[PDB]
Amino acid sequence: MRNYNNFNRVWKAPRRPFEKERLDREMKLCGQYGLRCKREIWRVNMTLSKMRRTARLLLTLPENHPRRLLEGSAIMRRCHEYGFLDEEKDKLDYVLSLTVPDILERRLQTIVFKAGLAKSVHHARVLIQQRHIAVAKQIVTIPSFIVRVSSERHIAFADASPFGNGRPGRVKRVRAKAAKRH
Amino acid sequence: GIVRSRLHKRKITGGKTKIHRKRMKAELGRLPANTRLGARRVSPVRARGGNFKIRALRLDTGNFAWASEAIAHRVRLLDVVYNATSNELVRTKTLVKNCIVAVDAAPFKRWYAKHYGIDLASPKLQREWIRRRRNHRVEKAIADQLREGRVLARITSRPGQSGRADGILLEGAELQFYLKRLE
Amino acid sequence: AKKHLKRLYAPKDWMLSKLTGVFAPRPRPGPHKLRECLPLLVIIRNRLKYALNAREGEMILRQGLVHVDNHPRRDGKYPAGFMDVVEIPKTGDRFRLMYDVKGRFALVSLSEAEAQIKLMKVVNLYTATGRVPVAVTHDGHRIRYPDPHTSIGDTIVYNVKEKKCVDLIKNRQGKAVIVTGGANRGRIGEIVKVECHPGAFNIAHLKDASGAEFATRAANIFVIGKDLNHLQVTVPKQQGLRMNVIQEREERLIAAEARK
RNA sequence: GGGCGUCCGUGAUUUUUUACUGUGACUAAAGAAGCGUGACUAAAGCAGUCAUGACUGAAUUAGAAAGCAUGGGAUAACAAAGGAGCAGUUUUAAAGGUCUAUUGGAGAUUAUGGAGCUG
RNA sequence: GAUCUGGUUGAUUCUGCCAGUAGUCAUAUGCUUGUUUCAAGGACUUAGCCAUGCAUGCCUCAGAAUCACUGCAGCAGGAAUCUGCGCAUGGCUCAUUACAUCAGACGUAAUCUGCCGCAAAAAUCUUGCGGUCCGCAAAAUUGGAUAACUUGGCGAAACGCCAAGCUAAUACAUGAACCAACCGGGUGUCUCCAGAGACGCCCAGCGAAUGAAUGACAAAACCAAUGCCUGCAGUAACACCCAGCAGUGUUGACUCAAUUCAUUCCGUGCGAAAGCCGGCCCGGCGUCUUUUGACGAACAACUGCCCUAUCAGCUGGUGAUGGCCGUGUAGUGGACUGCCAUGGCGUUGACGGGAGCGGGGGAUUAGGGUUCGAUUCCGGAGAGGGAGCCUGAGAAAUAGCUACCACUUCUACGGAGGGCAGCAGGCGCGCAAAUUGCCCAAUGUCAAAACAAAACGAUGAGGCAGCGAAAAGAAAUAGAGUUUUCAAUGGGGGAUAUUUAAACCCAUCCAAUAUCGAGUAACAAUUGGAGGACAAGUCUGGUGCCAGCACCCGCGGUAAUUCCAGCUCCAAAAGCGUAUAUUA
Ligand SMILES: NC[C@@H]1O[C@H](O[C@H]2[C@@H](O)[C@H](O[C@@H]3[C@@H](O)[C@H](N)C[C@H](N)[C@H]3O[C@H]3O[C@H](CO)[C@@H](O)[C@H](O)[C@H]3N)O[C@@H]2CO)[C@H](N)[C@@H](O)[C@@H]1O
Ligand SMILES: [Mg+2]
Ligand SMILES: [Mg+2]
Ligand SMILES: [Mg+2]
Ligand SMILES: [Mg+2]
Ligand SMILES: [Mg+2]
Ligand SMILES: [Mg+2]
Ligand SMILES: [Mg+2]
Ligand SMILES: [Mg+2]
Ligand SMILES: [Mg+2]
Repeated sequence: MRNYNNFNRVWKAPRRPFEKERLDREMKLCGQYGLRCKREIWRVNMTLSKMRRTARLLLTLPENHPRRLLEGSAIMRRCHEYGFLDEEKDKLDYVLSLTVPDILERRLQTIVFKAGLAKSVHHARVLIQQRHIAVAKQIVTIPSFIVRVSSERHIAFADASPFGNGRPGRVKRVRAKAAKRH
Repeated sequence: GIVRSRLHKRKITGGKTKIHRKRMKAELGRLPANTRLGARRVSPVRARGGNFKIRALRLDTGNFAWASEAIAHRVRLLDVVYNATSNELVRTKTLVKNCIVAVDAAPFKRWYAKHYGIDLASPKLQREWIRRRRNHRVEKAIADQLREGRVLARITSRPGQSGRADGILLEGAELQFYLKRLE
Repeated sequence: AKKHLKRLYAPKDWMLSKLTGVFAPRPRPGPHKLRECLPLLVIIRNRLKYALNAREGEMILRQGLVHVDNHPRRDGKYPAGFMDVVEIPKTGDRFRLMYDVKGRFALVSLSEAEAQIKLMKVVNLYTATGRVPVAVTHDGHRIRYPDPHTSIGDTIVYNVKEKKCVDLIKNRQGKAVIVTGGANRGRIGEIVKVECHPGAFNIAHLKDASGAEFATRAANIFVIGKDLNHLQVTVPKQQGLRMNVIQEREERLIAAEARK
């Protein structure tokens, strides 16, 4: 009862659950990025909505204000750090132009497809969740892992994975047992 | 028990206060002492902090002060003469603060012969009496009842609180106030 | 009679995490206020890591190994607060409780000569029985025969070994203070102007070394020297200078990138 | 040894507030906003990070009205007035008359005088 | 994202509601559910009733051990009981409650305040020996009683009891001369001078009572007493002992702090515990008094607060507003007795009635707002209702007492007990809420108390686990290629182990010489829909205004885009319907 650990909600369901324009865009986003459900889109809506709302508050504030120099250089920093904005985009008006496919390109499911470690985007989500990709010699099993810019150089196969330098996986190993009893 | 709160008092609007707690010990009062004349009997009362508050019942004596002379003498209370609250408290001879009593007047005369040397001769060596007595003079209404035998006096202590019947002698306009109300 | 603190109702400067237990060690009455102290269990366990829990922490204190102002304190709930000197003879370290410029308690390391004196502010003056005029201090001391120029707002230098008030610092215009309460707590400044307003709170206007002007109540200021150069006691590493929140945020990112 | 001007406390002299507004002073955490930080991500948390110990971090901000200080005087407000219901300043010497400081101290008497009183 | 859409007509513009829609850390229910993380959880109805167990006790080197208890060869462990603190906190609950509580802000100069911090401390004709009141002495070698225990027991019992015999103290009581001060008042003989000294006696401590005094201030002439000069130069004050040993408290303000003297405190105050250890004289403690900081308590009230007029007057004999003496209090005070006055509150909503703890805060929100707050933190209140107390520094205490009322358990009928709105549970009540679980390892509290050593303080506070689709995070149910193969790794089984107080979980792992395993991957996704709003069938079978559907519009009358079904699609998905509140 006396537990003060915090928790909040990360996604929000849309108003108007049957919009034929919206339902067609989100089925493209579930196909082009290999997503499980519409809720994984909807947290990328709320992630980007909160960036689009704070950056629109800071432009109400003048320049050489304390809450715009601090904390406006923080939101441009995390866009440059996670690959949301390339380094030319530094004016804070580019956060207001970010889209949901700009955030979905930074998921570990997408880079493992774009770096070339997997044939399809549904090949990438299997290999993450089946413990094959290490970001910095750290096995990451989360597909919604947002990859930073500095982490792109070091994505490879895991050192414990059978595809890397680890022991052979199940279908070879249970076949290597069946050839052993004979 | 007896409480000292405003929970039972009506509001200034005349409204009744609806009570939503029990009585506290921190708001108590206790039964009065009703200190009278008589041989000394006291009962202590355990107050807050563990302090003791001495109820006076039946007091007969106290230290009474003669303020022009800045002295006091332990004298014996004789009668209770006038009380401003009620005349019924005079009849039962209750001792409260500010009640008017008569006291013994013998230590005051004896002190007034030992100091200033005036009776109402023996130390011929020390006439520091002459060093006093010149500037100082004594009110006539004091010196009348001082040699009459009993002096009217005023209680300056709270006996139910302290267990003492200390006082002061009536002088000045204050004596002339109470002499008119009696006679 | 309260005997417990909840760890949420504990002061924030102690920096006890909310998820580790319901309770915090309620400091006993003593020298310093409950809101304005750091009890010795938090110093031995949470500030210094000499103890991993409260059970190792009373193995240190009950054994007589921590000295607050030259005297061993066997209470884990003893209130140690501002200007106290905490010695430990075995580990050979001695500290002073000061406020840093962010308002929190800071343990300033000391020498042997700087650890004998402490600086104490008079809170009341009265005459005791006899005709002995004693001086009441924020640390609860009652110095019996202080310097006759002692007023209430002043500072007495004390030397806790030989219990002799070696010095006095008056509270005037030309002095430097440290602020021990309010938003400005931990900041050091010269005194500019003291606005009296009798019947209410005295306001004291203060100017920093950089020139930053700021005000407090004059019951919050604690005079520690004749000027900002000639401070009678050593202060934490910022020395009462509050940097900008933007500039101090830039410097940590620069230091973290330059470290790798 | 005079002038100048401050500081502190005390007396004598004829009186202007309120709303508003700008700055301050005081105002518990948890919660909200958010600064750092790859707890594998995140919801979190305040931690940790790096090659016989090192730099340590836990920045900051909004939080109702009323209370405190101070300056700005537009707009408004409270109050009073109702205009016959009304509010001569200095130089100079003269008359009468009123209840503290020095003379070594302290006590008790004692005229002169300062400044004020009115014709 | 400061957004709307169906329904009144033959059509059309409106008004206006109903209906859709998206939230709720908001509850309940239905159908489903493989992994992990984080969590709320008998508040709502009945502050209803409770079987059983448990929830508050404390011993060090340092108060009292002759267990007829234990080892050891008197030293150590010590059951038990006196003693000292604690049980007023914590925990639960939200019934009461509108000049109350509560919030921000002040006040206590109107007051109490154990533990804790720094301090203070010169009162007291006591002992020993000899003589009958005195003498000589000095590390003061003080006195009586109770527990435990023994004996005899009473009683059906009772967290019930009696009598006798023993014996402790840091329990209770008594009591310290001289070493050992300064300072002051009142006062009788004796050397001096024309008032001064010596000696003698009574009294002179901290606290308390009453009275008095301090607690500041903001030019000469003459007589008496007196000061230095050899008439007045110059000057702290004071007849020697001390030629500066307070002429000076604090506040915004005090009748206060403190000091001087007058009187006297009769137990309702004051030991150097007549105390305990330790080191090889000194050092740790432990205690009276006094005093103040601290942690608090209690009171006072500046501004603020849901609906109600089908509630317009409220109060005042028996206190209502004020005043005077008192009383009572810890203190202020109509709090209260006596007496006098005639007030006080109200259409700026009194008074009465209904809703119910107050904030911090939550939900939603462009802005203005509209709502919820039994619930973790703060405060207030209560312990079955209602009183009244004792003890203590603090209680009007309830795992304290006394009584009544309502229920209630044991009895051998004589009697004796109960109080879960503590934690588990139980029965009821309801739409509605878990284990009669493990542990002090952590967080703390208490306290005679560091840990260790024969030698583990108590804790249903609080953790931990079991139940647990309240609500939240992260996430499987496949990938890759030429009918046909190749790789994967979880769910799950398990460990040299790891976690943990102990397990669990998660994490790590299928050889490190040497570790099980997918194919219909049968290890199988569901819940609501397909006329419109509102995404998705002019498909097939059945029924024939029937059965049913439909939030609303409407479907169904033998060719049903709407029912009952099969197929196929749509939507969200380990979830998804429905109902009632509530915001947009
Ligand atoms: N109304 C409260 C106050 O009561 C005082 O007077 C009250 C007393 O005289 C008296 O009260 C007595 C009380 O003395 C006595 N010690 C106890 C008794 N229970 C009370 O009685 C009162 O209370 C009970 C229960 O409510 C009633 O049954 C009874 O009729 C009533 N008179 O009755 C009066 C109340 O009706 C004063 N009148 C006044 O201060 C104020 O009215
Ligand atoms: Mg593996
Ligand atoms: Mg006892
Ligand atoms: Mg409300
Ligand atoms: Mg009175
Ligand atoms: Mg509470
Ligand atoms: Mg009843
Ligand atoms: Mg229960
Ligand atoms: Mg058909
Ligand atoms: Mg169908």
